[PDB]
Amino acid sequence: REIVCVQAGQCGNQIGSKFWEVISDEHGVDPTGTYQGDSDLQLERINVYFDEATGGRYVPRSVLIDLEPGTMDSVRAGPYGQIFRPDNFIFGQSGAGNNWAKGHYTEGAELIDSVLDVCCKEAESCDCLQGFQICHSLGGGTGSGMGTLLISKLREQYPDRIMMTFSIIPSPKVSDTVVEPYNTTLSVHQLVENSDESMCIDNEALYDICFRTLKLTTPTFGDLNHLVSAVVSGVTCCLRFPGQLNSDLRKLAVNLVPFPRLHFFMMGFAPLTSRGSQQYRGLSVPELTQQMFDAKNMMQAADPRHGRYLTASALFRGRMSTKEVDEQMLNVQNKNSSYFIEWIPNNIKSSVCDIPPKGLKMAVTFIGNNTCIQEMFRRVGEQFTLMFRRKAFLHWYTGEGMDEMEFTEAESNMNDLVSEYQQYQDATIE
Amino acid sequence: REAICIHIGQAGCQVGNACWELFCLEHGIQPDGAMPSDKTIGVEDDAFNTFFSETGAGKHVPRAVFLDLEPTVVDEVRTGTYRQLFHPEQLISGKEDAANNYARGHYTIGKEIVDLCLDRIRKLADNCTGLQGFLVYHAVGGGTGSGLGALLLERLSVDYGKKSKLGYTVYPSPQVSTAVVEPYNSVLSTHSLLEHTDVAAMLDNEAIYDLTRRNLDIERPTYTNLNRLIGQVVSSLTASLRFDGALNVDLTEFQTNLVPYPRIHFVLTSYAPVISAEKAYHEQLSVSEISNAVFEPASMMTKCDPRHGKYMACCLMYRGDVVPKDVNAAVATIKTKRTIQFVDWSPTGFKCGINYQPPTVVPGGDLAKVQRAVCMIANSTAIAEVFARIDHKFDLMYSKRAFVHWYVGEGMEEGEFSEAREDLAALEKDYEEVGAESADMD
Amino acid sequence: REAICIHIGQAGCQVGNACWELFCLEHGIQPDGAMPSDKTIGVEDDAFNTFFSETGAGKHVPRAVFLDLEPTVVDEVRTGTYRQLFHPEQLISGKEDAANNYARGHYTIGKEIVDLCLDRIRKLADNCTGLQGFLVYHAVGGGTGSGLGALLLERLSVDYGKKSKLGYTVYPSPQVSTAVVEPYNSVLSTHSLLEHTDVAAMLDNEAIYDLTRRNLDIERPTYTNLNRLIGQVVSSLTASLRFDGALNVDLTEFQTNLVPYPRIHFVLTSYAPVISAEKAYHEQLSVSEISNAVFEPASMMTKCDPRHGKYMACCLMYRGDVVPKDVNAAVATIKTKRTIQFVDWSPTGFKCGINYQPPTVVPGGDLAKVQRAVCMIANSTAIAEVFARIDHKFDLMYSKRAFVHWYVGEGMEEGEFSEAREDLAALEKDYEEVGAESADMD
Amino acid sequence: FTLGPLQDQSLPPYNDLEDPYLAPYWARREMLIRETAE
Amino acid sequence: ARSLQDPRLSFYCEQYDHIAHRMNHYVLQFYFEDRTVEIREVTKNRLHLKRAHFPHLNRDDFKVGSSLSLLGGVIKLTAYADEVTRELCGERGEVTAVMFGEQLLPQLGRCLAVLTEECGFVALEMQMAWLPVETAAAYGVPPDLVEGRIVVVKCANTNALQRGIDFMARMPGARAAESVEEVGRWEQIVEKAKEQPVAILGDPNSTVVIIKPHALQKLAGGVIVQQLIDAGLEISGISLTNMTSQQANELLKPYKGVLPDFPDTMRSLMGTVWVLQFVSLDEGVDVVSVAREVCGPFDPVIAKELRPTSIRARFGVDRAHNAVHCCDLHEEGPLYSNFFFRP
Amino acid sequence: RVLPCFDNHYNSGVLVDNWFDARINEAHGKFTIAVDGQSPLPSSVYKADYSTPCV
Ligand SMILES: Nc1nc2c(ncn2[C@@H]2O[C@H](COP(=O)(O)OP(=O)(O)OP(=O)(O)O)[C@@H](O)[C@H]2O)c(=O)[nH]1
Ligand SMILES: Nc1nc2c(ncn2[C@@H]2O[C@H](COP(=O)(O)OP(=O)(O)OP(=O)(O)O)[C@@H](O)[C@H]2O)c(=O)[nH]1
Ligand SMILES: Nc1nc2c(ncn2[C@@H]2O[C@H](COP(=O)(O)OP(=O)(O)O)[C@@H](O)[C@H]2O)c(=O)[nH]1
Ligand SMILES: [Mg+2]
Ligand SMILES: [Mg+2]
Repeated sequence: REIVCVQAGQCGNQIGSKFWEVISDEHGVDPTGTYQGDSDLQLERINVYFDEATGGRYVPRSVLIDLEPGTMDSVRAGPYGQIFRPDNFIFGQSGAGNNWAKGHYTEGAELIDSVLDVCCKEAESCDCLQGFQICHSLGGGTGSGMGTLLISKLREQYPDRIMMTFSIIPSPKVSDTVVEPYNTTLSVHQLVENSDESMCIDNEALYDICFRTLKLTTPTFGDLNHLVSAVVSGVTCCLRFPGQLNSDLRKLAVNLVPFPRLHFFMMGFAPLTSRGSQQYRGLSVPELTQQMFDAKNMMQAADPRHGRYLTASALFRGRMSTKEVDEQMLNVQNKNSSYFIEWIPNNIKSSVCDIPPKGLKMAVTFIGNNTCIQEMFRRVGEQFTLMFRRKAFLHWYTGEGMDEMEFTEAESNMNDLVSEYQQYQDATIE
Repeated sequence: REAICIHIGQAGCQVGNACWELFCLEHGIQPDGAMPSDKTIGVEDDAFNTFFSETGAGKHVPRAVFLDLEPTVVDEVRTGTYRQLFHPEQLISGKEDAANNYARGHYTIGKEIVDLCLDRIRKLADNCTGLQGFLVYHAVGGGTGSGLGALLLERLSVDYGKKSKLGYTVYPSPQVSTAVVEPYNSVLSTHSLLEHTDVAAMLDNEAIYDLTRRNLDIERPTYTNLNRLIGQVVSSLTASLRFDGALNVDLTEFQTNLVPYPRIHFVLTSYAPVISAEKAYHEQLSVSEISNAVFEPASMMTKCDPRHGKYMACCLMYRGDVVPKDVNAAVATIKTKRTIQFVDWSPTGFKCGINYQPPTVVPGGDLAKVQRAVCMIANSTAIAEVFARIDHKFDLMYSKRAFVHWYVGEGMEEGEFSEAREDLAALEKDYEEVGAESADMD
Repeated sequence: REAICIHIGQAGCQVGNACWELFCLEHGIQPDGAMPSDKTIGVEDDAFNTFFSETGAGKHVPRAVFLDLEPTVVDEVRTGTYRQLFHPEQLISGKEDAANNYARGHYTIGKEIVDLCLDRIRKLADNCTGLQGFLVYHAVGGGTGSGLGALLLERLSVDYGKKSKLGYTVYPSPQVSTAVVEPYNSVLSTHSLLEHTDVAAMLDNEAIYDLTRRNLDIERPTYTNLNRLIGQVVSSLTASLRFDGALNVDLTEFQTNLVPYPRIHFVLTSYAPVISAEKAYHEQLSVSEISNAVFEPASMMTKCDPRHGKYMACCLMYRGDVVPKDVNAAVATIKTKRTIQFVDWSPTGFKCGINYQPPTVVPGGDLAKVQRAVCMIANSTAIAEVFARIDHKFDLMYSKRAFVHWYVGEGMEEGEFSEAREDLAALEKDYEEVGAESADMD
Repeated sequence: FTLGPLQDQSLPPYNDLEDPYLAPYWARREMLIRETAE
Repeated sequence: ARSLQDPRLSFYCEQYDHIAHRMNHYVLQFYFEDRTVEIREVTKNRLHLKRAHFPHLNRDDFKVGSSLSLLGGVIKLTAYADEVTRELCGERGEVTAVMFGEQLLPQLGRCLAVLTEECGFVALEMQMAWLPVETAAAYGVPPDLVEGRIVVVKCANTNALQRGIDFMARMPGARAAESVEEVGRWEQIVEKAKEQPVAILGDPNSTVVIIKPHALQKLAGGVIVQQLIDAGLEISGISLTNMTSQQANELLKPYKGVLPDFPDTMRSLMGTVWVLQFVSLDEGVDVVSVAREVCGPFDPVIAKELRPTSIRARFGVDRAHNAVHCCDLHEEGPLYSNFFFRP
Repeated sequence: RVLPCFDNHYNSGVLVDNWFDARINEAHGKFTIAVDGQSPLPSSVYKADYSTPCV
């Protein structure tokens, strides 16, 4: 059951470097590629993320795509950069210019065929292929346009597998780019049709995690990308280690998605605590469960108390009792019953894995399907309607070749997604 | 003489590990399949034969199959300590799970794996001379256990016909829960299971957690404890075929005595001397005390209260140092009690069994060592309450087609939901009608 | 079993430093929070549990919060010797002081900080299984101690309800004084303490200075000596919860035995063998001598003369090598004395407790080592004289509105002064009425 | 949104009379007695 | 007083449960300033015995590898639980081992006397071993002592090795360990002998004598052994075992209804005791009669008045404490030997 | 959920704003999820429980 990862654009390549560092550390792979681990439990599932090259070496199943090689030279210069296969770096000669239309129509169609050849070469080598995993930002230029182009092509070529995405979306307060609403709206329109499961992260939530929970004095993008790499590496843990109650990406989708359009989820990771405080509190299932539902540890700006949970999933790593998990999930459902959708008799799925992440006795990652995600899309749609009524910067997109009808279609589709979430929020048994 | 065990999915394989550990330790077979050099001498014996066969060089191999669609649990048994005991052909594993979808197991994925399972069962049945039934262990909450268990029981029922099939089934607990789609899988499994099973024993993890908290002193139990208790129950029921006793009980006698009508085959199970080592030496454990123990609902391994219904038949198996006169005195005292009631059409409500072999003690176990034990399986109308809550949960979820698109996309007609729900409605009405008093006809 | 300590303001935090130093030295916890390496044997005892909790790595952490509006004293705790003992979340500090205004603490600044404090106390109370009361240390002479102490006691009294609240309070001395506005703050504080406390202990700095000059041989005492004496008293009262003994006394027993009517809950405190090493070797210290000592006015830590009133109840705690027959002989001798008088409605005037743990000696301390000690808390009508003198100073200042403009500027109505003065007048009249003989009233 | 104190985190005992998902069962029995009479 | 910071000694201990057939591990604490004991469970940190006073204990009794009697049960001290007890109880617990040869059994009583009451060695392990030649060579017995019975003693005193060398020089014939590995091998020898001892079984002309603990506390065991040997008996068998109350009851059941102080006599056999078995090489000597004549009347005052030279007139203090227990019939020899020496 | 909006001119050592956290962070160093190091991974439940039973 092998996963193929795709990292696109600056954010994707930067998050990918830390993800592959975390994965290489847990399996004891040196930056030269040599296995140096100390237990057979590490070797027996190495195939899941690494292919074996001759005389000991392992190579990571990842495709790197970008329109300007600056980021690729930075990742090749990094401490683990050597592990990546040289033929897997694909780059052009001019930037996306923060424009969705360039990334989707002009340089996208020029490079996309070489990316499809690399993705097919990587997919057909697996004995059994599991879903793809993609990291990119929706606010950028090549990430949104070329990522969604490639997602559409892979969904045409492999419609029976799973499609999973991790995506960065613009903060309502911390904008980095003026034309963010257009790129975000077009990308969300593409994702809601093509994707099977989509996770959303706000940089503001990672800053609030660092300042309030970790009390870091001077955080850097390396810390934010480490938190993201930790949560990304945690969801797949039951695929690649033994446990008392195994779980899988398809089983997560079956328990989390009630209706096919409702596939947007919130993320959280529980054992976060400052270096000064850690000597004062031991790990236990109640402490992890209490932090896991605290909105302070949830990675989007929308708050759960303004919505309702349709479904949720918790994956536990470590040697621990199943009774405490079952009774904790029952207690949280019974005391806060108003925040759970009443026409589903049990909203939480649990899973237990024997091997915790290195240096922690136990850990849990949380995936949540909550209607409060509608608030982010509404904010993006308001800013889009303010900009679109006046054709504020539209000549760039029209000069690349886009018809105005795509903007009205993408706006209508996002408005219908917000309406469908709002209808399920206010649904009743009657 | 012989019995074949079929283990399906995760719960069935993990319960199988505890069962085969116990059967090895009780007979004395080492984990590598042999016996000590001094255990061969003595009187000529074969009691292991019900569960093991010898090649002639003295290795033992067991009459079981382990079935799973994901490799992890079977790879764990293959790499564990009992590697040399099982034949590698016996451990069958697919590539990918049924993802909590009954439809994926039954229509799409189990159809490829089912023919290997039937070929292995055929290879076992050809090496027997007194096969007396199939024992099946599975959970109805998951996708592959429900779908492949139903498909395989249908094929076995066509090929072997009249041979008996007794099931140990883990049903969804009434408030502890593990997955969202449990009602759909349990209803669709139960529809197929109604036609193709002779007796079905129901277990709930919430009851075994309650029993481990009250009687044993364990604050944080895990599945190995529950699986060891289930293994003890299976050892108690199958002891009647393997050891001497005053009143033996063949596997056909359970089916003959417990099932009054062909659809009324779901039975409750309980076990008496669940006690810790520190408590066991301050108290006597006489026949009447454990007989009184088996009837309190705090002793049961299924979450139902029998005071809200009527018993139709009870089968009591005693193993160890017991004398028939004490069993008769105990049963007469139970019959005197006012909180125990039998349906008026079943005046002679009891079947007894008495075996001389006391229960075995497992090195890492939590039960004390005791000279006698009693185990009961009984048929009661209270079980109708278990189906009603699953049916209500199905109705709540199905009113909005909450997840149906997965099942219809993976190959199932929408009509199958309505058929299964109507069959379970008829089963509820059967349990309502059978419990109606025959008195006051004039 | 458990008790939570709340320290407010400067006197309360500084007395807390001495208290936690003593409790650490009595149990054997090192300032870093771990038992000594040459004394860790693998197993230990639960006596620390009243004041400490373990994480699991064996570090100890205490059940206390330190609350102040000025940072300096808490920053001294954060930078001092016990930095590693306290959890950093427990040390709460504001930006600016209450400037000797009860109004500023209650209305303007404490309203912002109080909710974080309540969240911390809630987080402590959730990690307990037998909480049996709150201990509060504060002074009523200062602004933040009065205002924030009142606001916090009101909120605790609404949220926790029946749980007991025991206060140790430093009141303004009869001629030693530190600030001009002390009478106003003490009257308005006392109004809040009347409704929301179960027992209130009274302290005067002039009495502890007199006791340290006369009994100990210290010519120039300072606050560290007084704080060590207060710590000894608290250790004596809480010893009944922590160590084995002949006659234990739970914190609920104090309120039932010491409080006759719901308003009559202000108690005097005294301690017997405060003695230096040079005097200690010239004298034996039998039970009867220290029992006679606690009733002499030279032993009290509050400046009042009990010869001007009548006792209602006494609670005598003996710790160390004492035998019950000697306690009975001593108490029988006290009852004979003519200068000790009890109200005629209280015939059984005494409560006794006997604990085996002798009082601890602190390395830099000035007390000698002794085999036994007794501590007394008693309810007496003489305390009415303490309130009357504060009320007289209030009347002198309020006749000319000497400083009222500060209080009205910070948010308070002038009417609140008259209400508090009338409440203290009613408390004085209650102590006059309760002490009237029934023989004269018939 | 509160998880409550630690001492109240345990398993509640099952009482099928107060189970919300079995009320139609009891209503059905209460109707069934008169149905049998008629 | 009853303070919690008072000085103490801590050990890990073992005690076999004859009811559950299970071994239990505890932690024992002894406050030597006032003679009180507390016991706690290692497994679940549970209190077993509250702090209580025992007047028959002393500081010299608590040594590593020793055994004590507590409320009729035997408890074994094999550990050090903290560093303070390692500092306090060290320097007086060094272990040495002494072996004895065939030619010096007829003077074994004086050997034990010089070992205990003059060289200062207090010791609780003493057994007789017969080994084949290959096993004896492997374990490392002296070559000149092969082909004969050997008595190994596990002693304990300050500066054990040098004092053992001095004991070697003082009296000839004995051998002592010169290194730690020799000590370890000889401990293995005594344990293996404990697994299967050597004695004559089924001989009607035999006698077994037990020496009471209060006699041993006065350092009189060697003199008693020598006096028994002098009367015309040959030693065959030696042991040092701790017997519980149930064993004492099973050994003394026929006396139920004869002795006027039976429960007090039962209590006198708790602790460390020596076991002696005597046979005669001449068929004209009845061992029971001579043993009983030497032992004397069981009442110490009557013994002092009538038989002033007897053992009980020499070392008895009361009827319950008469310093010896010996067989009184002509058939009890095989039964006592089977009880005390059959594995 | 709000972000800090205060500019701290001074260094750790002056008791203003976040001196405690600054001291701890400069004491330890980089940020990792792992707390302890060089500890072997525990075995699975099946391997730990179902071992070779005593004869
Ligand atoms: N008593 C007991 N229950 C178990 C055990 N393993 C799983 N279960 C329960 O059975 C249900 C899960 O069924 P699974 O066996 O995991 O389902 P499956 O057969 O693997 O089906 P797929 O997930 O599609 O592969 C849950 O209610 C678990 O609590 C076990 O070892 N003992
Ligand atoms: N015994 C004793 N008395 C003290 C101590 N510190 C202050 N006092 C007395 O308490 C009164 C002053 O109260 P403070 O604690 O300073 O008032 P505060 O709580 O700081 O209130 P603010 O001034 O508004 O911050 C005076 O009578 C002081 O003599 C101390 O450490 N020990
Ligand atoms: N969390 C995170 N965000 C990043 C990182 N690098 C860039 N971003 C954000 O992503 C957006 C810029 O998108 P970019 O990757 O440059 O788009 P591209 O030009 O199409 O590759 C801005 O909001 C940046 O703040 C990173 O390493 N981590
Ligand atoms: Mg499965
Ligand atoms: Mg102040």
